[PDB]
Amino acid sequence: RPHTVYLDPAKGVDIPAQRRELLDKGPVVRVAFPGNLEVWALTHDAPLRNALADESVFVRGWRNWRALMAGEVDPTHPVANMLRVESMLARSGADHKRMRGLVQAAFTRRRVEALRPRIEEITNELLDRMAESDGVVDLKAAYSFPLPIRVISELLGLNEEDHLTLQTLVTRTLSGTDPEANADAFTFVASLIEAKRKNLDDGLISAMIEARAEDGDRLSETELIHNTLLLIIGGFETTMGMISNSVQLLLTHPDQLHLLRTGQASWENAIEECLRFESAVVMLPFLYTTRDVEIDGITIPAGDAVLIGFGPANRDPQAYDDPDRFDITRPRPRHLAFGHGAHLCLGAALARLELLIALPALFERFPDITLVGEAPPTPTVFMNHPLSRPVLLRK
Amino acid sequence: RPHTVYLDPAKGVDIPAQRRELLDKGPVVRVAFPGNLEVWALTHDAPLRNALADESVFVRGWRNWRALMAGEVDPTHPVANMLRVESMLARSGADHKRMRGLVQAAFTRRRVEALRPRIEEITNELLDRMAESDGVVDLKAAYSFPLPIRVISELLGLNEEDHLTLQTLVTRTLSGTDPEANADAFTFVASLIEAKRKNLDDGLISAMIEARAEDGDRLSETELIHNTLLLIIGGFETTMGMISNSVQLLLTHPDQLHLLRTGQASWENAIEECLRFESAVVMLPFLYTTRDVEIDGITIPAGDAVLIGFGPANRDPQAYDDPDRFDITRPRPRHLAFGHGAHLCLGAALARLELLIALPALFERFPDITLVGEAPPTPTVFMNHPLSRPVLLRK
Ligand code: HEM
Ligand code: HEM
Ligand SMILES: c1ccc(-c2c[nH]cn2)cc1
Ligand SMILES: c1ccc(-c2c[nH]cn2)cc1
Repeated sequence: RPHTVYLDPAKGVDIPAQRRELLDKGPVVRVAFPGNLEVWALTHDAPLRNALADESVFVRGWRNWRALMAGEVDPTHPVANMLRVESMLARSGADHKRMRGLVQAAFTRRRVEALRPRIEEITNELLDRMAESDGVVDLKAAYSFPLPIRVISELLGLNEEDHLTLQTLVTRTLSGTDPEANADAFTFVASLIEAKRKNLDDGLISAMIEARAEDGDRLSETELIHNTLLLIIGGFETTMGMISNSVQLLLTHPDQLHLLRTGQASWENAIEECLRFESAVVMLPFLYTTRDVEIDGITIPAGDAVLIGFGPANRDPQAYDDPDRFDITRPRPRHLAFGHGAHLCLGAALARLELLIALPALFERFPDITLVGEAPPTPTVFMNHPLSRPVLLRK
Repeated sequence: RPHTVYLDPAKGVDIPAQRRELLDKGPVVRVAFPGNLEVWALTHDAPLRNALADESVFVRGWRNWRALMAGEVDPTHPVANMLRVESMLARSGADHKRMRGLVQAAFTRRRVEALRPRIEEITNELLDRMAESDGVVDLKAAYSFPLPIRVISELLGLNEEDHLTLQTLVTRTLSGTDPEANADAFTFVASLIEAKRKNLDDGLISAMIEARAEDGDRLSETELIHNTLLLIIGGFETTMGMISNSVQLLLTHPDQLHLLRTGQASWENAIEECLRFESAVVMLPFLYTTRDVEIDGITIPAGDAVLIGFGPANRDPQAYDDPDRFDITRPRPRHLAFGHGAHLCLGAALARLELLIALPALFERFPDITLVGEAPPTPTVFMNHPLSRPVLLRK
C-alpha cells in the first residue's frame, strides 16, 4: 500500500524537495505524473544498488513493460517515451554487452587520460575568452556548456554548427514534457550519420559506422542511430550540469574551497562529494521487474516500471553520515551519481577528468569569482542543474 | 457560429501556421487551450483596430471578465492569470491614464532622442566583444538580448546582477504555461522596490517610488509593483525578439538588405515592415466586452474575454496586398505590432530607435554575417521569437 509522490515540472521544479520527499516516502514509492501515468520509484541506496546489480530481476528495455504493451499507458506520454529506445542503456544481457563492447575503448580511464592536454587547451581557451568580458557573465554559456560539448565533439566527430542544435535537442529529450523530442532527435541524428557516411573521420561515430559496414550483425542500423543518440545525450549535458553545480557548492562553502586552493584537500575527493551531493541525474526511467519483487513489505508486480532514484539514494542517511552536509573531506563516497552494475556510466572517467581540469582552472584564473543573481533550475524532474549560472569574475 | 482553433504549445509551436489559421478562421474565432479555457480572438486588422480604439465597449481589467467569476473557466490557468494584474495595461479610463501618465515622460520623442548616444555606445561595446569571438555565436545571447536589457536597465534603474534573472522571469510570465510565473515575478519585483527605497537614483523606478511617497493616492503599493513588473515585461523581450527576427528576415532577403546597405531604401521603413511581418507579440489576453458586440454576424456576449490578434491582423490581405511577402519598399505599413488606441506601446519610439541603431550597426561591423544552425521558437503561442539565433560573423 505505497505512499505517492505527485510530480508536475510545469508547477515549478524543486529537486531538493523532490529528493527529500522521495527518500522519506519509504524505499518503494509510487510516482504520479501528468497524463494518467503512475509508476514506481526506488529511492534508498541499499535496495537501489541491489536492484541495479540484479539485471535478471530488474531488466532494461520497454518491451518488458506490461502496462505499455497492454495499451494501459499512452506510448506518446513523454515519460513513457523517454527510454522507449534501442540503445545499450535500454538493453540487458548479450545485446548490452555487444553494444557496450564496441565503444568501450574510447572511454577507458587510460584513453581518457590521453585527452588531458586537449581538455586543458579547450579549458584555457574558454578562460581566455572569459577574461575579455567585464561585468556579469553566464558561467553556463561561457564555460560549463562549451567545454564538455567541445570534448565530446572531438571524441564523437560532431560539427560545431550543430553544437547549439544539440543543446536544445538534449534538453527536450530530458525535459520529460516534450512528446516529439525523441522523434525529432532521431531524425536529426539520422541525418548526421548519413552525412558522416559520405565523409568519414577518426571519431567514434565513424568507427561505429565502419563497424556496422564490416559486419552487419555486430550492429543494426537502428542500434547505430540510437547508440549515437545515447552518447550525445550523455556526452555533455551532465558534465555541464556538474560544473555549474560544483562551482555553486564550492563558492557557498568557502572554507572547503580554501582547503582545495591551498593544497590541503583533494580535488578528486571534492568532485566525488559534488557528484553525490548535487547529482546532475536525479532519476531516470526505467527498470522493469521480470517477476514479483517484495521490498519492505511492498510487492512490485511483475512487468512494472520503476524509476531509478540516484539522487535521493545519494542523500540517504543509511548510506552516509550527515547526508545533507556537503563535506569534501568525507570518506570517498560510494555514490550512485554514475549508477551501478552493468550500466555504470560509460563516460564516468571522462566526466571525472573534465571536472578535475575545469574546476581548479576556473578558480586559478578567477580567484575572486562570486555567485550573483539567481540560477533557476532546468524544468525537469529528471535532471538537476541550472538554466543559467550568473557570476562576477572579478571583485 | 464561430470556428475553433485548438492551441497546445507543449505539442510544439508554429507561429506562421498559427497566424494563418487565426486569420483564415474569419475575424471572430474561438481559441481553446489545454485544461478548461476557451475564449475569443479578433484576428483581422479592421475589427481589431476598431475594438482597440473603443475602450467603452472593449475594456481592460480582469474584474470585467464575467466568465471568470461565473466559474466557467479554470482560474490559476496560466492564460487566465497572465493579465490578471493591476498595472496600466489591465486598466481603463482614469486609472489607466493616471498610471500611464506617471511614466510617459521618460518615453517621449525628446527623452528617447537623448538615449541615442548611450544606445550607440552599448551597441558598439557589444559588437567589440563579438569581434573577439571566433566561430558560431548565438546572436541572441551576444547581441539581441544584452542591448535592450542594458538600455532599459539604465532607464528603469535595474542592476546588472538581475539581468539574467529577469530574462528567465519574463519568459516564464509570457510562456502562458507557467501557473507560478506572475506570483514569483511579483515577489521578485517587490524585493527590487525594497532595495531601491534604500538607495534611490535617477531612474524611473525611483521616480515612481518618489511619486507614491509624496502622494499615496497618486499610486498604490500594488500599482507600484505591478507597473514596475509591466515595464520590465515590456522593456527588453520584444525588442530582443525583433532584433533576431529582423536579422533573419534581412539575411533571407539579401537583395533587400543590399538596397538598405547602399542607401537605395529606408531603414525606418524596413523596420516597420519587419514589425508587421514578424511581429514579436502575436496575441495577448484580453479585451472584455462591456455589452453584447456583433462583428461579422457573430455576437460576443457581454463580459467575455477576447484575445488581441496583432500578429494575424498584420498578415491580413484586407490590410495589405501580398501580406505574406516581405517587402521593405511597401508604403509604410500601418501595422498593429505596437497595438492601437489608448494602450498603444508606451515604448514604441524607444524600440524603433533601438532597432534603427542595432540593425545597420550589426551589418556594418559584420557585413558577411550568415545564418547557421537552427533557430527553434520560444515555446509560447503569445510571443514570436527564437530560443537561439546561431550565426557566423566572419564566414
Ligand atoms: C562525460 C560524458 C558522459 C558520457 C559519454 C556518458 C555516457 C553514458 C552512457 C553511454 C551510459 C550508458 C552505459 C551503459 O548502458 O552500459 C551512461 C550511464 C549513466 N550516466 Fe553517463 N555519461 C557521461 C557523463 C555522466 C555524468 C557526468 C553523469 C552524472 C553526473 C552521468 C550519469 C549517468 C548515469 C546515472 C548513468 C546510469 C543510467 C541508468 O542506470 O539508467 N553520466 N552514461
Ligand atoms: C518591438 C518592441 C515592442 C513591441 C513589439 C511592443 C508591443 C506592444 C504591444 C502590442 C502593446 C499593446 C498590448 C495590448 O494592447 O494589450 C504594448 C503595450 C505596451 N508596451 Fe510595448 N512593445 C515593445 C517595446 C516596448 C518597450 C521597449 C517598452 C518599455 C517599457 C514597452 C512598454 C509597453 C507598455 C508599458 C505597454 C502598455 C501601455 C498602456 O497600457 O498604456 N514596450 N507594447
Ligand atoms: C537518457 C539517456 C542517457 C542519459 C545519460 C547518460 N549519462 C548522462 N546522461 C540520460 C538520459
Ligand atoms: C504582456 C504584457 C505586456 C507585453 C508587452 C508590452 N510591450 C512589450 N511587451 C507583453 C506581454
